[PDB]
Amino acid sequence: GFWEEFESLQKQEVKNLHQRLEGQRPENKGKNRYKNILPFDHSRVILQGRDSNIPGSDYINANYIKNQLLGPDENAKTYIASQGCLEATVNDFWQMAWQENSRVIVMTTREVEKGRNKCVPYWPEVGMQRAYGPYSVTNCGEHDTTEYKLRTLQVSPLDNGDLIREIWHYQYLSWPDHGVPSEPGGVLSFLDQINQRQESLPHAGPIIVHSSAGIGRTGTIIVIDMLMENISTKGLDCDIDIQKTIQMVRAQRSGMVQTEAQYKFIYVAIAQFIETTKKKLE
Repeated sequence: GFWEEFESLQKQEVKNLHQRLEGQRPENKGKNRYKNILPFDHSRVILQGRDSNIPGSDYINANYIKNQLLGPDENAKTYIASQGCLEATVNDFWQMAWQENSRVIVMTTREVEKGRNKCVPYWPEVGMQRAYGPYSVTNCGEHDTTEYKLRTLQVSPLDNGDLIREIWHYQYLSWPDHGVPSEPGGVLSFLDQINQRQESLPHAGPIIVHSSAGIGRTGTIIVIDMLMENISTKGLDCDIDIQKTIQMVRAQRSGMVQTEAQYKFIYVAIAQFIETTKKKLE
């Protein structure tokens, strides 16, 4: 039944046409990994502090994503869905993180996979400090396992060292591009850490989630996280509509959730989360 449902979603996405003119500007061509994967103008992240007389200076391939299915009365985490950095966009990424007050970054790709570049590194090595445009980033600690890396970063503007912000960077290592993890437990545990971290930081800005293209692993993991939050806050019997949730996130960034197997993985992950949650009750 999953194939039929994903086909329907893909058919709808064909008609999901909205202006993407900023991403199409020639001066922004080196800021995109794929000419056809671009942020909608209406929901794109606009970089602040730039000179409006430098064409394209405000551009990054990323969109705000919120759970638009929730009512006014409902608390929920919000996100940015972003492309993975190219060398030319590392500084842009840090301007985005700074201006949005993001305290948690979720990277769902390795830097290079099977010889294909996916995302250049945009952090210093452990115990080191790097400048990225007007910002200093220091890697103050790193916990690596075979499944994920957690880096604790300290970020400050070069012109105000007294303003230091701790940012937690979570990198999942076992989710290949265009594919799915072998089992859902790793992603669920990873998200549990991420959710707890964000919940511990009142006033944190949106969680930045990225992959390589910023749509497949990014879209899938955002949808999983949104549905986990529904289950955690609303309860085990909350209405879960994965197709509707995907359509809603695709209204905000094109092509979110790239493959039928990723679509299925959302169901499998959420089913496991429900079972774990039910067993924790009794």
